[PDB]
Amino acid sequence: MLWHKLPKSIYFRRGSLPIALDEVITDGHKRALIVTDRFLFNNGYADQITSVLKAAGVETEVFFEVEADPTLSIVRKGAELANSFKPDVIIALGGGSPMDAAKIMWVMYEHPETHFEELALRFMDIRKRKFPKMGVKAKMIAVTTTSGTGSEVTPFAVVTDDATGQKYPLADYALTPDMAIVDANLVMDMPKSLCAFGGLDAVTHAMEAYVSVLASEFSDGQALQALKLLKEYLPASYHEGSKNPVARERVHSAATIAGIAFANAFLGVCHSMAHKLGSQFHIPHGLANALLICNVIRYNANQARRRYAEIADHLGLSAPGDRTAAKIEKLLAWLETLKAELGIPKSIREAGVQEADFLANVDKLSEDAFDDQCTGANPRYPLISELKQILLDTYYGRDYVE
Amino acid sequence: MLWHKLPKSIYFRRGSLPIALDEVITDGHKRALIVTDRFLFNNGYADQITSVLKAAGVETEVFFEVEADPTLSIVRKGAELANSFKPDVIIALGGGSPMDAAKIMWVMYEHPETHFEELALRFMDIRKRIYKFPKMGVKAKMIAVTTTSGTGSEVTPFAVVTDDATGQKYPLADYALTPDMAIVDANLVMDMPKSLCAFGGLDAVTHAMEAYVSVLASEFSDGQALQALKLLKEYLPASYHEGSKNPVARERVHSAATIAGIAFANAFLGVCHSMAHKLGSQFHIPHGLANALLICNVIRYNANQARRRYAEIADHLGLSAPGDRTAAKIEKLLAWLETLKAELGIPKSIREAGVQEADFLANVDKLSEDAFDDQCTGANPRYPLISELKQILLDTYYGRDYVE
Ligand SMILES: [Fe+3]
Ligand SMILES: [Fe+3]
Repeated sequence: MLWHKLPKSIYFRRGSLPIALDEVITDGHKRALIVTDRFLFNNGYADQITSVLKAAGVETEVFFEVEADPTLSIVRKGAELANSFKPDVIIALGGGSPMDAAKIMWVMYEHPETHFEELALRFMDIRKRKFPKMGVKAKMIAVTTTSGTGSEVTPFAVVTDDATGQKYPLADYALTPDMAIVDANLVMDMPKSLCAFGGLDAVTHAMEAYVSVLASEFSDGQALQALKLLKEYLPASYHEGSKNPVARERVHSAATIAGIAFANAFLGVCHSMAHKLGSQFHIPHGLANALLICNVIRYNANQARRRYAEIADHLGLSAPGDRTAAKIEKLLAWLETLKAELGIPKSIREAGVQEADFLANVDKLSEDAFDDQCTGANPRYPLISELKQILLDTYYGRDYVE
Repeated sequence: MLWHKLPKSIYFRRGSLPIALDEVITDGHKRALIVTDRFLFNNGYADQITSVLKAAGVETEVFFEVEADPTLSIVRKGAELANSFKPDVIIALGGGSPMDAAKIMWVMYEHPETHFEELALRFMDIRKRIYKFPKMGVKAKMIAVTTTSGTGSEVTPFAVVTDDATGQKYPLADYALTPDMAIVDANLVMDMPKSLCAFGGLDAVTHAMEAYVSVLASEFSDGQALQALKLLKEYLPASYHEGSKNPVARERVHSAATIAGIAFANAFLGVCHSMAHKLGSQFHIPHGLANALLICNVIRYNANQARRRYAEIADHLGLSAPGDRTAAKIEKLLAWLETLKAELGIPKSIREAGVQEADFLANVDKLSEDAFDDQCTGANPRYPLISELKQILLDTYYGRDYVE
């Protein structure tokens, strides 16, 4: 049996934020905790939420100390703030890090009796087994400011234990936000690199969700629609920025639609390896995926290859009388051209990772990627040896070949 | 602002019903009211639910008196049973009639003080309102288990009920009526006769077709409308011809009808449903057959921006050729639909559907006016004249293609 599980409400288009918040007000919420990071707090993004809520007599508090990774110490501090402030709605504001952090703060607030590493142990991934009851003390709203991680519609969160550096993925549909707000007025200032990295992150989400062993007829159409929107609007969004708000808005929705797909179909080894590259070498998550995705397609295309050919057909990249190999070659050629015009380097070496450093860690990276939660959904069951070959090829800029 | 609003949980594929019901049990529900019709009760469909729930110590009650249309007297009786039995979950089982009836029983149970009167008038459609729908989901959550493929009502905010005493129909629309969970288990549709398979499938085709060209279509509904159409193109003929011998085709079409529901729950429909409603109530034509008879002429009408969208559907379904322009792509979309109708045994005209000429001519003016006022008209990409709806109805009665 399969499922399609999403927030009850996803509000989108420019200007949806104040209208969605009016529903929060009319639903009777009186105490709102905003969870965000320092850049977004400092640059007025939290004010866009708190001004509307305060005008209606809602009490507000802002926790702005989440950084680039959700850490256990920061999550505990935010949960302690919730315990004292007692919100009846938590509003995550930002990219993947604040939204993921807010999900775990929410659990700890709803269930102060539970120890995190308890939860970390039992709810590592989606399977049948129960998650503690959520949404009694507070509802969860996610407001995304990049285009994007899709975390505003997913059951996933990761937090790093400061003391050990160990990452703990959590996954349960009780962590899916109650409402997602996708308002492109919040992304018109994104710099080019963040536009590129978030957009290729979204491409990767939809690509991995489409060929995942858990792909379904309920996820497939959203995955393909996300890819079509990104093909058609991501270059203009990157090049033109705020001068083309429609392109910015289309990509903002596309990243959420990719989230809808992978929230239910999950991902694959491109994310498994991207996680390890990013954390070891401090490469942005979207850049790591951009560097790996074409070799992962080459790897999975040896059924995934039929599915990749369908994506090429959907994106208008195929010609009359192409058979599968030629269609996949055209899908890869489109991705390499997209990466190039978005300023993505051609190798991890050209991303700034330098040779002795990479060879010292490549075996640990391969082993850890194998153990990553996203590996189980990949259409090809990997050998550690093979993940190492992909990583090396991607380091030196070679196409993966068997 | 646009939206994408659905049940929190949709469970699907063969065998999904017992797994979905285990979440109902582990969520702590102890009293379940099943709402269905007599055919489904008598043929063991309700047993598939109650056996699982009772084995877990959930108390169950089954209301099986829903008729072919939700009627106000039956809805009131089901609400009174709810008032006495006090369920903490209502489980609708069936096609559109039980699922729509259950939504209204739910309202009356949550809010017995409210006058149905009132609700029917204030909440006829989705719009911006100072006054909000009464709070739902306090006494009970709502689960919808669909047994046709299908109306999509398991994911929509819509319900209609007929006043027996007057014959007046009351459409209701609010996202507080959207079920909390939809269950789409094709083990419940393997015995559907050919005609129910055909009518339900072309209803689903029509939902997805109208949702795609609606003025409220969005990037969040568009991909689901296209996926529904693709699944229906690829599996509805085999589902119809082969039935239970091809469970994958029955299962694909069952998901496709729900996926079409996702699209039109959010993007709404158009004048094909407007006119089909009026054919159905006046001449007692099944809903999916009425839509099947009209959709091709509604496309011809809307294609006079709708024509570009229809061409995109033809491209998506693999129906266009190299160097086709818009007009040719739409012609190929229409040719595919006509061939699908023919092989599903759909008649070529309303006349061959059993309505005779004198009765049709006597009511066609009222039908055209009533269809215009139908709430599905507002989403149609072409704002109609009553004059034009009348022409479509006459052309469809006599089996002519609509031409401008
Ligand atoms: Fe990602
Ligand atoms: Fe319908």
